[PDB]
Amino acid sequence: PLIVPYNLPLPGGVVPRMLITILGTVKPNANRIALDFQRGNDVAFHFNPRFNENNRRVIVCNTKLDNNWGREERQSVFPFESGKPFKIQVLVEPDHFKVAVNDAHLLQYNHRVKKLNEISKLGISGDIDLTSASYTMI
Ligand SMILES: COc1cccc(CO[C@H]2[C@@H](O)[C@@H](CO)O[C@@H](O[C@H]3[C@H](O)[C@@H](NC(=O)c4cccc(OC)c4)[C@H](NC(C)=O)O[C@@H]3CO)[C@@H]2O)c1
Repeated sequence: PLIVPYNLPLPGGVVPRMLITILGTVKPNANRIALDFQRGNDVAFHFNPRFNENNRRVIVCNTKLDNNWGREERQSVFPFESGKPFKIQVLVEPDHFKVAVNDAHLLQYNHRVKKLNEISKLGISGDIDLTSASYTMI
């Protein structure tokens, strides 16, 4: 019921206590998913599950500043499975984004972009059927 890629506006940016919830299902034979928290053309937080990087499943996280990718943060805990429904929750905390998948903590990503109130869009893309994308204050 949502079209991918999907853009979710984050009015006034993000702030600590904001909880973003994404519900969807991974397609069969998926190759990738991506969440991109944007500050204009900059990517404050890219969260990128990769289903076949050299026959390994990995989650890659990074920031893009002035069109340049920085230092990648990689996690080999990989909770996604092709064909299966998922829930991604991203909780903004003071020093990091905190990510849980299917109610299990996955990773944290330290704020590199510091102007949280300018991170005003979330792009959701990749090999998913997207069911809902929303936010609340915790
Ligand atoms: C595929 O469709 C897309 C649509 C829209 C946007 C994007 C963006 O993809 C980009 C984004 O995910 C970025 C995050 O760091 O990594 C880019 O890929 C990176 C490799 O991950 C990055 N790969 C690795 O470092 C690597 C590979 C295997 C194991 C390992 O362990 C440390 C590391 C590669 N680095 C080098 C030196 O080639 O440089 C590429 C270009 O910057 C993606 O092209 C892709």
